[PDB]
Amino acid sequence: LGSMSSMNPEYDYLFKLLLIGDSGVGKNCLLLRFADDTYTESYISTIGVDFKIRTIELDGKTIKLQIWDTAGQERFRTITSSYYRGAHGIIVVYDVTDQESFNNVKQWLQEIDRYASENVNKLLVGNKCDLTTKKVVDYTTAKEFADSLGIPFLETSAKNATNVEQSFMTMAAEIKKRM
Amino acid sequence: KLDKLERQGKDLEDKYKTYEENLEGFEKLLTDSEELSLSEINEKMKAFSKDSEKLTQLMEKHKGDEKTVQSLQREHHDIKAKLANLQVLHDAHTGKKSYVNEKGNPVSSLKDAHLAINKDQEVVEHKGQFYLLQKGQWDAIKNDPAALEKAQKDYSQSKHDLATIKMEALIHKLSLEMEKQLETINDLIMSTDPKENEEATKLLHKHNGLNLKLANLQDMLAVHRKEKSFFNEKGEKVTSLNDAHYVIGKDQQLFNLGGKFYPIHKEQKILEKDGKFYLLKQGEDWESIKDSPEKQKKAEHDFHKLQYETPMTVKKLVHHNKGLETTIHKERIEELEHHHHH
Ligand SMILES: Nc1nc2c(ncn2[C@@H]2O[C@H](COP(=O)(O)OP(=O)(O)O)[C@@H](O)[C@H]2O)c(=O)[nH]1
Repeated sequence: LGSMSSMNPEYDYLFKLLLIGDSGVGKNCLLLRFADDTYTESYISTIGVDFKIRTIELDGKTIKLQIWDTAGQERFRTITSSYYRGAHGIIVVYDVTDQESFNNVKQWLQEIDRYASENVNKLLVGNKCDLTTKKVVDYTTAKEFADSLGIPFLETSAKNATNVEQSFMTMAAEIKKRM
Repeated sequence: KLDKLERQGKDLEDKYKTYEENLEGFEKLLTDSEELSLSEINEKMKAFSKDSEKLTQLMEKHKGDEKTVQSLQREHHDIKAKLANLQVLHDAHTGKKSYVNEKGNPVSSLKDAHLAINKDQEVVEHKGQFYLLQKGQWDAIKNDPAALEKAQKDYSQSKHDLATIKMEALIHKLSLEMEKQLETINDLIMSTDPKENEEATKLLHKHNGLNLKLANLQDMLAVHRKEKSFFNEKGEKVTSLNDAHYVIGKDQQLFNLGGKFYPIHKEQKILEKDGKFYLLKQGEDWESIKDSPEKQKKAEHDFHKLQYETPMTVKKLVHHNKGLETTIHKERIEELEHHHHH
């Protein structure tokens, strides 16, 4: 609550981010690696949304992030449109080992156009980049696609942490630019 | 953050207790829920109408792209159907329609309604035969077996549509409660007090608890619309959610591999070979894929992906996840508490 001897941390910005993309691509693992620095190989289905909090320092400012993971099965997705309310940035995730998840990126972009604010920021993430022998989605194809939309693109691994912090830092930098 | 781990204990505790409380209250919900008020009906109709307009605008923005436009039209048709169902309730609240039971006699509550009819319709019942027809037109059909059959079909269609409407009404009511929770959660997240931040997480648990009720209704709706079917523990078809362990598409099968059910298309099967598993079309086998590492890898990958689409009912899934999450947490705690001692 705050005394002179134990003060709660303040923040200069509070951004709401949503993770979307096919079930199984690693949205929850990205969330947990970034927010808690944990990882498990064991899959657990979602029955609804989740959020985590993490505060970062960027450009001399303190940014609190509330990061929401969306649900997977249609029966658990009734009020998806409500989670976009107040969202500053959407991170669209595919799985570099799964061509279908990449092809579906266009459907996820449609959901953003349908539900998000007009000024929302976007980032494309190709996850599971540690699975080198199982990769099927070509970097240059994905980079060209992101470039055609004017959005940033990173390949990540929630398992090894590759580019996980960078992804969120990049999204926060893009949002801050328009504040 | 060790303390985050230590806290997860009660956190998981609170989460699964909340989930189980909502699952147990489901049956009572069906009978005791509060009806939507007109204001609630209007709020949902406004929201769906705005969504409809947005989809229309996106279709224009994507003109020419048959595939994208078709996708947008599927969504738009879905929203149009929800709006028409809400319009029935609105009509009932304004007297343009009235609720009747199976004999065509008026009832007060949507709960007790079999059909909602307008002033130009009537219901005729005789010893378990049910007819819906234009008001005053019995003589036109009474000696015409084909026309009586049409009237019986019309009764059944209207009855089926109102059943859809009743489930959707409960969904909308719960949805509005959940949307209010999200505002309070945002207020709590704004706080720098970690105690308020923790309260937001507790409120999320109640939010997802209501989502479990939505999920059961969505499964009931899917089965009602003949998109999906319920199955018991042995994979035998059943009619009621109460007897179901699984729910899957009409185009799918419960495929038994190693004593576990995998939901795959009827035209697919799974092959086991020396510890590897391949999702294949019915006409393929080891002989047909042995010459193609590409086919093998894709089929293995496609089998691996099946875990992301469970066929379990909501209640069974929640129990399954509880076990898994608890086990992972206990493992982490055990390692933290003990490993350093050696
Ligand atoms: N090798 C590897 N596996 C991952 C990675 N991220 C996720 N996974 C695995 O892929 C599965 C699906 O991840 P999950 O976060 O639950 O997917 P979600 O449905 O998008 O939330 C999980 O069981 C993970 O164990 C990664 O970066 N590398």
